[PDB]
Parts: sequence; structure tokens; C-alpha cells
Amino acid sequence: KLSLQDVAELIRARACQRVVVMVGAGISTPSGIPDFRDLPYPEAIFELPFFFHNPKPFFTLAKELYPGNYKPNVTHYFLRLLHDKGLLLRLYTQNIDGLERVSGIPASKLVEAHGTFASATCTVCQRPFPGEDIRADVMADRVPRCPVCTGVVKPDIVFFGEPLPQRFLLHVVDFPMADLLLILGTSLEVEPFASLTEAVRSSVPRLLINRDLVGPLAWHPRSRDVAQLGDVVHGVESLVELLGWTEEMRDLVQRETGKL
Amino acid sequence: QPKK
Ligand SMILES: NC(=O)c1ccc[n+]([C@@H]2C[C@H](COP(=O)(O)OP(=O)(O)OC[C@H]3O[C@@H](n4cnc5c(N)ncnc54)[C@H](O)[C@@H]3O)[C@@H](O)[C@H]2O)c1
Ligand SMILES: [Zn+2]
Repeated sequence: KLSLQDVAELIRARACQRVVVMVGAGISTPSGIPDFRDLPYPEAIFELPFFFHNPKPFFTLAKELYPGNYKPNVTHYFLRLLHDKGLLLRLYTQNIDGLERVSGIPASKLVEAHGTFASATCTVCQRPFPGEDIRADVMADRVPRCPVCTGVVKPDIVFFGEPLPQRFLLHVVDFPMADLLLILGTSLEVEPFASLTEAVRSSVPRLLINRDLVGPLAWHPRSRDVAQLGDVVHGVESLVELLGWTEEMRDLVQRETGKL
Repeated sequence: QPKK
């Protein structure tokens, strides 16, 4: 079977230079954002009917999560280095913390499958707003209201049962184009984002860096799956060492600190 | 449309 070593060599030799990446909340727990894995059940927080009933739970999360609150960690910066080396085809994220773009990965490389706090939309009149526009209220524990119609202004977070963003559809071209799939810090429980793991070609290495073997990687392993189980930062640290990128990662991380 |  393939090892982590083997995958690192594939990258370092540019045998794989169209890497697709899937990430989840696991990659942002090092940043200090807890993962998942009145509020009547957890899922309520992303349910539109509940939100209309009581938007205060969501907004408490939005306040916790709002850009500026958290800094990207070495996992993000690794993915940024992947981009910088011109190896990243696309990074698909279930996260709504926005730490991918804060790390400096261009929006063309990102698919933010569950939406963004960078923008907002009035729930009544559909007026769009910059996320900065509602920041004061959200942070001041107010529910932001539309100037035009008084309707609740809701971040462009994709709620359960709502259409995934346009850019999600990129998966039809991305996954079959990928010569490596990297899966980081996802339980792969959330469809339809999960089953994307199956959408790379039979020949394509799939590298999981996660606490645990999850999803189709567990039940339906393929010949060239690699599992690096443990802390995600330890995993990436290990990958970066094998890649010989440690000095490049320092340089990058040092440069990027200022922005934050 | 693909929905979450
Ligand atoms: N940061 C965020 O944006 C955030 C925060 C929490 C929840 N969520 C939701 C989670 C859900 C998508 O599911 P998914 O992304 O899989 O999250 P999840 O919480 O369902 O699963 C995360 C996975 O990462 C694993 N994990 C967590 N921390 C580490 C670590 N340090 N090292 C290794 N493995 C680790 C964890 O064991 C699990 O397998 C959507 O509803 C998101 O909105 C997002
Ligand atoms: Zn309005």
C-alpha cells in the first residue's frame, strides 16, 4: 500500500500537480474553533424555519465565528503553500469560519460549500450587504435588521435544505481532474459534500489526515488510500517534513502574521 | 439545484 512518504514524493516530484482538497471543522480546531463532532436540537442552528422563529442562536454562533475573531493555523497555511507552489486545483471547504481566504488563498481556488460570513442578504427584500455592514450588531449581540424593509439580515451561510453555492458544481470537473485528493479534518457526515470522496478516479491517491477513518474511506477503501490518523496539525507537520517544506512554511507563516 |  501507499505510505505518507509515497504521497509526499508524488507531490515533491510534481507527479501530482492537480491536488483537490476537502476540509472540515477539524482543520479549524487548532485555531480555537470547536468542531461539531432555546435550541431544540443542534441542527436547528442551520434551519431556516427555526431561524425565522428565533435567529438569536445562529447569531451567537455568527458572533463567535465572525472573520477577524480567529487566525488561520498551519493547516491553512500548508494549503496556501500548496497553492503558492501551483499544485492546488481546488480547495473545498465545509467550514464557514472563512479561514481559507484569510490565509490568502484566492477565491478562484476556493469552494466554500456552506457559504460565507463575508456577505449577507436581507431575508425579506433580498438586498445584499457586505458582512462588514452587520458586524457592529452581530458583535454587539444585536440581530441586524435591513434598512429597507426591517427584515432580518442573514449572513450568506447555506442552511439545511437550501441550494449549495453555484461554485459547488465545480466538483463535476474538479474531482475527475484531480491527481491527488487530500481530505483533512472532516467527519464526512454532511452530504452532499461528503460523497465527493468517491468522485476522483479509481487510480487517484486519497490521503486522509484526520482523527479517525471516516466515511467511504472506511467502508469502501481503494487501493491507493493513505490514512494519517491523529491530530491534523501533527499530520500536516509530518507531511511538510516529508515534503521538505518546513523552511518554506516558516517563511510563509512569518509573512502572513502581519495581515492578521 | 444541489441542496444541503
Ligand atoms: N470551523 C467551522 O467552520 C465549523 C465549526 C464547527 C462546525 N462546523 C460545521 C460542521 C459541518 C461539516 O462537518 P465537518 O466539517 O466534517 O465537521 P465535524 O465536526 O462533523 O467533523 C470534524 C472531523 O474532524 C476531526 N477533528 C477535529 N479536530 C481534529 C484535530 N485537531 N485533529 C484531527 N482530526 C480532528 C473530528 O474528529 C471529525 O472527524 C457543517 O455543519 C459545518 O458548518 C463548522
Ligand atoms: Zn430588506
